[PDB]
Amino acid sequence: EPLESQYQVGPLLGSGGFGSVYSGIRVSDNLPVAIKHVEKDRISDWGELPNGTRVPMEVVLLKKVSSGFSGVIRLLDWFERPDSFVLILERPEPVQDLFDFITERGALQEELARSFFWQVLEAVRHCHNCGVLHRDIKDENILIDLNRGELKLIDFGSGALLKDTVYTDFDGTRVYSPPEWIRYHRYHGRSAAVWSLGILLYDMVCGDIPFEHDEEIIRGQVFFRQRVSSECQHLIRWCLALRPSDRPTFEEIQNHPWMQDVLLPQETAEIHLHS
Ligand SMILES: C[C@H]1CN(c2ccncc2NC(=O)c2ccc(F)c(-c3c(F)cccc3F)n2)C[C@@H](N)[C@@H]1O
Repeated sequence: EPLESQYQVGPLLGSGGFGSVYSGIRVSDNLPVAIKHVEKDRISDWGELPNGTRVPMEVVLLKKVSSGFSGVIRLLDWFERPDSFVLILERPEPVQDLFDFITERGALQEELARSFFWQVLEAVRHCHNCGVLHRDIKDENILIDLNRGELKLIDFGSGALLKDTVYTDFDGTRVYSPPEWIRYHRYHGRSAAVWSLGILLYDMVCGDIPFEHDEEIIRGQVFFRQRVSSECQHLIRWCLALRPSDRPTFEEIQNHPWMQDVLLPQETAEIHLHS
């Protein structure tokens, strides 16, 4: 029933502002897992389970979206400790985050970016449909199940319940944050998500993010350092509209002509990954 009984701990996979994440194995069936530790002091956002249990928001959010859809990393279990929480997540194998994948490969071919970006959109739509706002969409928070060509969202530790009124708090990644946050410390959920998705898509097809400093975010002028089709450039600049209400809805993104004829995930692994 206790934690270090149920799970054999492997090596540290990474650590940072989000806590420390370890490789692990469930002792019962040898299922691969990832084990995330977060100190209570560094959790600012605390939700409630139906049954009134105080927990990090992250646990609330992952329970809200943890089902059969494989586009979000599944929370398998969690534990409170006197000074920390521990989360057990599913772990694909082999696996690589999108940041490392892009660092290795450089700018992605458009066919590949289309497939990946499409899966990210399906995953984010599912979160929103379940009342969950991720608030830190970026290559480091997206993982690739290399054998299946399937992407998964991870790290809901900066997320929130989706609402229709203004957010005035933010602790996600600043270079993916929209100009209205930089200037006014205010944003609305969906349109801020769409801006981060513009940053991500640019990142995929150029191999780096378009803006580094506040003043570039605010100016919002996009320069393409690699050859990118006119239709892709158009979608990117739409997502990155300075006025939030000028940005496309998710439906508009998925109906964009650059988004048509997406590869299936398995086709994507065969053409682009196993190779
Ligand atoms: C090591 C990963 C940890 N990661 C996270 C940051 C904040 N919260 C959670 C995570 N990771 C996970 O929740 C998770 C769940 C299942 C996984 F399979 C992985 C994972 C892994 F187990 C190996 C390589 C990468 C992964 F994302 N991470 C950031 C990635 N930039 C890094 O890479």
